[PDB]
Amino acid sequence: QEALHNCSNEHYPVLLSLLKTSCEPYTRFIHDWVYSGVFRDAYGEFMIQVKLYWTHGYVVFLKHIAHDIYVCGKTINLLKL
Amino acid sequence: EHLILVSQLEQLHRQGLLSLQKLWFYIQPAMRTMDILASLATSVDKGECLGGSTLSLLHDRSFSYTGDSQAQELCLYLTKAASAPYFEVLEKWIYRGIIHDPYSEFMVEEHELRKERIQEDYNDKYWDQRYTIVQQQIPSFLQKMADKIL
Repeated sequence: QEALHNCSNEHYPVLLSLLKTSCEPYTRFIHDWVYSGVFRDAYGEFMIQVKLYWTHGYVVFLKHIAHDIYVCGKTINLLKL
Repeated sequence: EHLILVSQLEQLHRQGLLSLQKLWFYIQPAMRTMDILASLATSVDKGECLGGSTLSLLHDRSFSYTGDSQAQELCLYLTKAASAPYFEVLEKWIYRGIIHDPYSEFMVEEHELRKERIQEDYNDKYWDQRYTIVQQQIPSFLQKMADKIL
């Protein structure tokens, strides 16, 4: 949110460089469970986690795709069987 | 191989260039390996697992880690290395009615039912308690062929 708050100043590149490296582990997380069906997280600080196979738990960012990833990983974990 | 890696770090510390941060960076891929093998060793230690009971566990452990594949080669080869005498004993039972079963960790166990029903197969004793199964000595992926093997 502090990104969109300030973009028209000289403090634009400092915040951009900080957010660009602060968002790398999250982008690393989403790059695994979609393509390999294995999730990763640090301390359980990201909420999203994971017969009939849909008896699995689940507990800004672009929330249009966040819930979509949650099913898009479980189907890979099913096709790995 | 772990001794090989720390011999490299012996050279690099001798050369006046090793720092604590550099070695902390270096030892993490080995840290993953030793963590995997310590967890596996603890798990097989506590349950007194041997035979097919420690062959189901490596079937599951070969399944479990598949997201980096740094450890998948490890458990797949360790699965083959532990399954090597068991496949020979199986292949022996498959091609040839003789078995020699050197230590009792095989799925099929042979106890004589010839001493009860002598010089007759008028009991169908082979299909009875002569050549029987052990339940927990199947490695849990030959379970679906289990009747046909016997």
